[PDB]
Amino acid sequence: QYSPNTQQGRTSIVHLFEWRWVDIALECERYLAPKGFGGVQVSPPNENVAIYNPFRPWWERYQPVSYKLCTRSGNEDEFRNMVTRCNNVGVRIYVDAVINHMCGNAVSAGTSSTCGSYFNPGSRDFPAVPYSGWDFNDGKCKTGSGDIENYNDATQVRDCRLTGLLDLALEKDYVRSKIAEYMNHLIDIGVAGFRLDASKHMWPGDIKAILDKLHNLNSNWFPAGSKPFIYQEVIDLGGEPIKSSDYFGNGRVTEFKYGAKLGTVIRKWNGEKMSYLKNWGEGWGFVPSDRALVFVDNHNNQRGHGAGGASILTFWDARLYKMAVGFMLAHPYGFTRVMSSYRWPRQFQNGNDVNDWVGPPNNNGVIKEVTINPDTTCGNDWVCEHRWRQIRNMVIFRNVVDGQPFTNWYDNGSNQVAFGRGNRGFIVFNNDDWSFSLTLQTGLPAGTYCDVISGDKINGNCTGIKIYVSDDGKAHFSISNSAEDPFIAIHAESKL
Ligand SMILES: OC[C@H]1O[C@H](O[C@H]2[C@H](O)[C@@H](O)[C@@H](O)O[C@@H]2CO)[C@H](O)[C@@H](O)[C@@H]1O
Ligand SMILES: [Ca+2]
Ligand SMILES: [Cl-]
Repeated sequence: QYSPNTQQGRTSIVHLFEWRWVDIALECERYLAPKGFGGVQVSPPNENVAIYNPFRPWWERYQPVSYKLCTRSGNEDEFRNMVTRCNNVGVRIYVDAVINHMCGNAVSAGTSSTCGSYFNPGSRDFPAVPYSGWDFNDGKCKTGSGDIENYNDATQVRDCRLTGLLDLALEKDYVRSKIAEYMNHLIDIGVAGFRLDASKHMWPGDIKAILDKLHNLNSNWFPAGSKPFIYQEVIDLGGEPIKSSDYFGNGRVTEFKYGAKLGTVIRKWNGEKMSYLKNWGEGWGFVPSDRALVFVDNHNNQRGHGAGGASILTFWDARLYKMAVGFMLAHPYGFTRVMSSYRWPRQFQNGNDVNDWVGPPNNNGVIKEVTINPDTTCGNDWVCEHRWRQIRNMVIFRNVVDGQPFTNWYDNGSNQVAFGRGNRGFIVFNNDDWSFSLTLQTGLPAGTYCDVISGDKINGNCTGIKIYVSDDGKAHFSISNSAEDPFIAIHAESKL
């Protein structure tokens, strides 16, 4: 459950948030495969509640109605088509599994679901599965509201309703079997792993029980005996009775302190500075690297919905964002997930975004197609950070120096730091309010390298900056604090 199941040489996965199956399938063939991306985390593929007030929010996909592969992203046949096409070109698919609960207990009964299945929250009736009042924790929860009220009580956090969401009785074998039946359907189709949503709200033991009933990955694409990659969404910042380590036996966990801390460091908040990143990783109290799934931002914190807070860096802060993602992809700590978002009308009212619910670009509910501009960018309001040259080239950088030790560290005691990865890559950052101009030891073989942040290497030429490494491995670097991108990265595959 700890290995991504990616093809050799691919070290990152990208979250194509709310994308349609047909668009992901094309992206796999025309872009992800040739650019070295390892896999794609997709939005929940199972039927959810269609919420019209507000109008089709992104979070409606976290309110299951059944396990039918029928959503705004497409139907079962399109889902199968995408997984097959992606696998065939070497890019894995990771499914967002919402198995801790069903929909809001106050949602009206009827057929307001992405696939028209009938449901009745009030009587706990989900005939499309089927589930009944017997399959929920209504009797198990002890709070007077039926919802979670105190997060210092590990018991209610697991047996009570998370913000009113009908909480499934995951201890019952019937329930575990229904969920496993859904998950095995996905595995046989070709998926390589799963993101387990709201894992902190499920007992680690119930999760194991469910994982016990799972098949091995599809033998047409994976080696015999391969287990699905598992990463659980556990929001664990400081002192809480529940800890991330409680889930190490099921697979990896999301390390939410990663982005929260990196964000305040890059922003230079509360006295933090880049020179402190010298012992980044476990040194900062993070979970062991072999159990970590890291990221700068996620879909549920880039819009204030969760762990991270105000330090969280997103595409809205493009300059600092690229630099944070650049640092993450260059540093050996954890397995990295890249975010891919859509733009929405941010509308702050007293420091809070009142439009944080807004769903993907659409036309009366129908998700808009991801268009590709002649300059390789995306249209129709899709940000496509994974297509930004600076992010894209850092994704390749991580593949190139994979397995190389963190070495040749340098810092000016403030926010000008550099470090290498064995003799395969080197990166330099300038986050101070003055220019950087110094000759550094790179640990790389002499030669001319193309800077992959400002440009690309093409048939024997660079389209951006060029770095000259001498016989002694030294190279001069000049970065203005006013530079578009105050960082430079070079690697073995960018050598001319
Ligand atoms: O009880 C239903 C619940 O739905 C929405 O909650 C969202 C939550 O805001 C998102 O962060 C994500 O976790 O999915 C949840 C389920 O859709 C509403 O925002 C919330 O007020 C409401 O009670
Ligand atoms: Ca629960
Ligand atoms: Cl996550």
